[PDB]
Amino acid sequence: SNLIEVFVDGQSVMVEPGTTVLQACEKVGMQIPRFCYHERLSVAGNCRMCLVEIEKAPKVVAACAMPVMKGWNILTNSEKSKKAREGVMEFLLANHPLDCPICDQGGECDLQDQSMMFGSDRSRFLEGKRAVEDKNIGPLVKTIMTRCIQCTRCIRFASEIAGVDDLGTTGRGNDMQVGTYIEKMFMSELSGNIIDICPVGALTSKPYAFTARPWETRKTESIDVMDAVGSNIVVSTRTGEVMRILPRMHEDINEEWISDKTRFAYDGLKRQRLTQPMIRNEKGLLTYTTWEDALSRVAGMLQSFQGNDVAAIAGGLVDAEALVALKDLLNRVDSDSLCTEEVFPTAGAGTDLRSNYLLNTTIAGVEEADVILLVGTNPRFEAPLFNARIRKSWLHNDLKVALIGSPVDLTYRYDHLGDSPKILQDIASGNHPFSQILKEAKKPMVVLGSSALQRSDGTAILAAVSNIAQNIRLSSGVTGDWKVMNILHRIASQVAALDLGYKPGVEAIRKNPPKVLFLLGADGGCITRQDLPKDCFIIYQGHHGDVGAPMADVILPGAAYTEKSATYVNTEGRAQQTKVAVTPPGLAREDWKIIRALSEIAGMTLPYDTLDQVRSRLEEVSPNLVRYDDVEGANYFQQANELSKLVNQQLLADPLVPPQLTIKDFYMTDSISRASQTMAKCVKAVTEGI
Amino acid sequence: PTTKPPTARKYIWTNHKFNVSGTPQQYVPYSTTRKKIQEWVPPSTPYK
Amino acid sequence: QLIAVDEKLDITTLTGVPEEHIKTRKVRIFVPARNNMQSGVNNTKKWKMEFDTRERWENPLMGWSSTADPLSNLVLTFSTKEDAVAFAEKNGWSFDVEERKVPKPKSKSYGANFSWNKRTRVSTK
Amino acid sequence: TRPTIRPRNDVVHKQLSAFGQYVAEILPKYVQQVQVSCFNELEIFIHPDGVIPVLTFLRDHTNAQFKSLADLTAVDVPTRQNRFEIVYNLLSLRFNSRIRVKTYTDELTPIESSVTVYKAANWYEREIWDMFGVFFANHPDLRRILTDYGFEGHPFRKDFPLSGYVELRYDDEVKRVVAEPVELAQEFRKFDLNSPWEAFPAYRQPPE
Amino acid sequence: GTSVKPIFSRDMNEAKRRVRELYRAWYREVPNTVHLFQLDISVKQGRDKVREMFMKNAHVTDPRVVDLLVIKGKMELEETINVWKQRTHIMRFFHETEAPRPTDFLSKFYVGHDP
Amino acid sequence: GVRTSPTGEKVTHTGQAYDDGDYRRVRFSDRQKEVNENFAIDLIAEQPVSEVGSRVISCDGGGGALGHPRVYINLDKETKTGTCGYCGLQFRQPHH
Amino acid sequence: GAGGALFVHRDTPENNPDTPFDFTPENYKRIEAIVKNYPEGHKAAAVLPVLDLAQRQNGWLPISAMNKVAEILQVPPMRVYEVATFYTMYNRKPVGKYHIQVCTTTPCM
Amino acid sequence: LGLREIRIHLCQRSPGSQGVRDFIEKRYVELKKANPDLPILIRECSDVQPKLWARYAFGQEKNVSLNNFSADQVTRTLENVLSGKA
Ligand code: SF4
Ligand code: SF4
Ligand code: FES
Ligand code: FES
Ligand SMILES: [Mg+2]
Ligand SMILES: [Zn+2]
Repeated sequence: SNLIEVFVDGQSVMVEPGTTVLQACEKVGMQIPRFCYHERLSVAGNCRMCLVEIEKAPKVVAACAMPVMKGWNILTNSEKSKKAREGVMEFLLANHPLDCPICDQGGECDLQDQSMMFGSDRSRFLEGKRAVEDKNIGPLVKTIMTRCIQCTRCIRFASEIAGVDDLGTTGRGNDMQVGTYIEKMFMSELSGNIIDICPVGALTSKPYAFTARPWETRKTESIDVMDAVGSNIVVSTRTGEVMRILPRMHEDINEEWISDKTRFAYDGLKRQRLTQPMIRNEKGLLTYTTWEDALSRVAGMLQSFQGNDVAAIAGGLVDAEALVALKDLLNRVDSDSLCTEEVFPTAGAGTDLRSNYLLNTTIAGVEEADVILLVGTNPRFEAPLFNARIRKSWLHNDLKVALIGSPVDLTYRYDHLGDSPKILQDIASGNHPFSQILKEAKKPMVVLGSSALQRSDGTAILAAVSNIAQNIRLSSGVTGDWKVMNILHRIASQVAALDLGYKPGVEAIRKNPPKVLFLLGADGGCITRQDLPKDCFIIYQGHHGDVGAPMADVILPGAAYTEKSATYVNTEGRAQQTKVAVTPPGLAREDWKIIRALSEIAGMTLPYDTLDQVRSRLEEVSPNLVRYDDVEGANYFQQANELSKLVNQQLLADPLVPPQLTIKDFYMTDSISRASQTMAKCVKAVTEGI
Repeated sequence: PTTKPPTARKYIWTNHKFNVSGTPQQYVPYSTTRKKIQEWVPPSTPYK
Repeated sequence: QLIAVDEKLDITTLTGVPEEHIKTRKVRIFVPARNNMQSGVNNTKKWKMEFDTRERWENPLMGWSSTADPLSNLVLTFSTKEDAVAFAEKNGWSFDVEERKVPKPKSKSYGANFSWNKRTRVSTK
Repeated sequence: TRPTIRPRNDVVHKQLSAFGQYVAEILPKYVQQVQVSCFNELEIFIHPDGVIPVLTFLRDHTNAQFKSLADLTAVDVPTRQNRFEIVYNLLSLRFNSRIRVKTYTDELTPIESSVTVYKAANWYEREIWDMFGVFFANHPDLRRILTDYGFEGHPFRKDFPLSGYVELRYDDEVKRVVAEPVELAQEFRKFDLNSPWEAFPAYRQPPE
Repeated sequence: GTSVKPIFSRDMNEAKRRVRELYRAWYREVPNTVHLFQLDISVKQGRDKVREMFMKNAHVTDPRVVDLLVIKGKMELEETINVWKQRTHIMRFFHETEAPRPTDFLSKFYVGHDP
Repeated sequence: GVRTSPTGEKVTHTGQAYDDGDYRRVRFSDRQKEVNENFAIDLIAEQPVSEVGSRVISCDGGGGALGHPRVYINLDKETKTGTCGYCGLQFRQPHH
Repeated sequence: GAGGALFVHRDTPENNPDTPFDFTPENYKRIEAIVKNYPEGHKAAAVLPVLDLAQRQNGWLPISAMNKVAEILQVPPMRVYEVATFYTMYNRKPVGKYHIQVCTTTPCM
Repeated sequence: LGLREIRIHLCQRSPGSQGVRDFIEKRYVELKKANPDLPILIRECSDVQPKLWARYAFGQEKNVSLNNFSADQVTRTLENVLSGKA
């Protein structure tokens, strides 16, 4: 067709027009050495390490920028290419400091590896070296500027991916330097990624400094639970301890980036940890005890009370296995008061249709839209990688963005329609010009954040947004698989809980105050002892001492997300499973194992004994929870719209306000991050200039 | 050493010790690192 | 001379592995992710089989890292996922397979950095 | 290219190539492949059924005369359907040459014992059986040679763990040496050394 | 089909015959083993252990695997008869210094994290 | 910079001392606890800062090939001093 | 030899973001005239002249002048910092009333 | 003793779920109108088989195959479980 034939080392290949020499060499499986080229950043061409010889051409070309020409014959291993690489490595190493034993990049250095592979083995440089002063760009990214090779990757990432123009180059020639020119903190929810993309030890992790070397680390591929995006990560450990968190490439979800909370809150896993079962002594103080005693006390209280009296609240970091185990245990005592801390409207379709509470378009889809409307949510802090995808579409696909809410800074320009929820109705009726804008859009997308749903008028807000979606659908028809309707979540455990039949919100607890309460990692402070009768038996299960721990009668130490193989469902409805990096500390155990042992002690033994059996039970309840990369779903928007049209709950004259108003709020949100000293440093840095 | 004395440093031992094995001055190995996981401290006040 | 055996291959009783490390183990068959600290892709070419992580504790003397898991270090390299699956099946290990993830082809264009009316134009260089 | 690079020998390369062609022409029933390595070593890849004929020819032929078996061993490659690669190294004193013969097998398929052709193989085949679990048919006395009495499994196999499954200690209650499941005070620390950048372009594999 | 080459037996009947022969030989050897090694077990215990080791592999349906199992059992018998083995090797079958590891869910949950 | 814990045990340069309820202290009863008395952090804190009349200085730890790899230290910041990342020596330009 | 001038900025009581700088009304008329030459949507192209204009009114370029140019042209301040540190005719420190520049290149030497 | 929840698992594009799909296309809406407090969960399922699940008091469950059922058969089965029968 439009393919052209080119040759890499005399071997034919077909490439699309405009393909660079580097990509053509990659088609046959050859990797051209690089320092400044990154396939997710704009092409720079500055390093000059990618220079290659084209047959019958006297001048070497830059493979990362030059488009292949039909009939060209690249020669990646000719004498000219090798001498070019040797000369460029020589110029790169001329002023580089002899820092490898003290550099954190030591065994992970692209400069070191490409020096070993493509450069010479000697120096003929006999002059003094240049040295530059260090920059301070905050508490997360350590800066040692002498090591900089002037690739400019940090500048391109900050400008294009992060949306900030704080980094740059001052001066010129040999003295040219990368920095901010003023005392400025490069603070953003995606900042830590400049450590990954920097090929040298110029930009390093400050929390990670000096602790480990790459060859000793063990790599566990896992998933993040700090939000509802479900970013793929690698947990690096050494001798039973978590060293750091790295991104793992997933094209569909997080690409090769992760947010700063995903990257830097792991140290909170080492603080305020519940390690042994605890009970209240005669004086009403929490004291350590054995597993048997605590389980017997809980089982006694469970046997006495049945049905409505027994209740459970699930927190933000709970997995599907524990959720289904708790659901079965409370069902055996005829209880249906199984709730979450995050409210989703139960009116109409509610949880009956999955399509109703999921981001139907998906993260990948944003790249195929041209108009997006965001209602009552801050995409940047509730889902930083989702906001990164939105900015990528805004930059490369000219995506038009409009927002209804407080004018938060999203790092890209959008249309602020206001903050009054009544505007939604105005859009639904058709009196707003944005109604015409959505009417003519080929791939319109409407996104409603779950945070907006938390307020009392949320059922009304969802009805109005569904009305907007219905108007778009009836005017333009259905193009096929587009799924205009979307719900943006912020809690990792919410989608699986809804998939399991859990009732969203804590309303049923207030309606029917229970005598036995199961706090399963619930630290939101929603239900206190003022909302419960006296002599209420509160059981807390989790890994951190937070809001939910010091108000309990029995404390059961559970495992964090890094210490179990557990299932999480993201905003898209995709199901992923974590892997054990380290075992739980002290006497802590796996959460579903705690629930199963407690069921056995109380006489109503649960049918499952292993993890495969509990995942079979999970499949029995909701079969989509065992498909570990599938995101395909059926659209039931018409039924949900019909069911939503029934009630007509009134809106409020209250401006929509996101909980994460500013950057400081982004850091400490859950119990793991609240226990992190790095997040405390970040909060202190964004509140105090210094 | 009388005609070629060693270089003087202030951290070099001024008093040589012999093999002190099998003696209350013997070396006993131990871990030199600090505690890794800190446990939650329950509050000292009653909850009701 | 050929005898036409009809059954699935099974060598567990000959390997000498204790039954605990045959039935309660889960292997992972996967192509390892590229280390995000580097751009080389040479460590993402072959399939790997590795066992589930077991308990590690602290040695009372010296505080070293102690284990009781004999398979905590074993990593196997395979050309294709089918070979890894066949090995795990004939050795009697429960396995989880993950499809290979490749980076998608991206359309690069240097001239886009200087767009006349597009958003792609670079503010710096 | 002079001082630090190993010099070549094209005469020996030609002689070994011609002799490999000779061997392949004489025994087409078994010879599957013939190779001459860059440092002048000749290898002949055969079918297992031809272990005894080939070696016998290579020992008795007037133009061969490889009367000495220098070594015999196995290599474990788990990705191959036939796991084990059997390697015979032969030396000819009359012609001052060396040859390598390679064949393959799996866990359940015996190889013909070559004690009749070479007396030296006895302990080599016992060692291969002990370390890899490859049975040799018609062996005069096949049993473990290197491992402990009653030791289960084969240590040289890739799947077998480096420290094994059991350890030994003296127990005073039973007044004897006992075998127990291995526990390690310090776990062996696995290092990941492989560089993410390719070292040798000449060996690059097609991108599949 | 499946194109396999045998070791000794062509079907499960010959393999079972060889298994029975090896079982007879072990059964005859047990009293001599108890006498020579000065073991504190009874002959009944030794024959029970022989039966238990044979029944560990009762599920095998491949004649080649059975042939290899008989070869290994014959290797062990030859080893025992010639006294290559010591009393520690014979007693390793009984695991006399190994504390019983529980199999029910609750005890496993109490002791640690391993299933 | 030695100092004892409330239990009478010497605290090492690392800062590790067994806690009051830690049984492991029993390993020192009838024996001693090995503690090195020359704290490096204190000894390097006594060295005088070297004043040099150039923006960029070089350090190799002394002794030429017997020291550390040679590194170059920038001395443009006047609010602090340039510190060697190998030896810990400090350098500054003549200020005020 | 070496440049001598530093390419970082440290605040001083005489050069900080709160140092008073503002264009004269005549300079604002000149800024409007300068801006008009370039195509609409490409207003930044005026960074080079307008910055120079600031230096022609003040004598040098305090950090507040760079901030004012960045705010007037709606360009990120780091871009103006890049322009100011790249070009050698921009004075990021005060100079004398008369700036003597003697050529010492080879034909002139 | 009483109904607590219903679960319907239907394959997205298998022929044997086709009739069940029609049910959800037409007859699910009014069935939810009649039962505002009964949780009915519609979930996707593996190439295996379509199914319906009924939960009772104290966690008692049993399932009914809906393979090749037409929409009328589906709603008949649903009204049979919804009533005091079977
Ligand atoms: S960045 Fe690489 S080459 Fe430079 S000092 Fe660090 S390890 Fe060495
Ligand atoms: S700090 Fe790192 S990413 Fe930024 S320009 Fe220097 S080498 Fe490139
Ligand atoms: S990778 Fe092409 S010039 Fe840097
Ligand atoms: S003006 Fe002096 S060299 Fe040109
Ligand atoms: Mg870096
Ligand atoms: Zn030094």
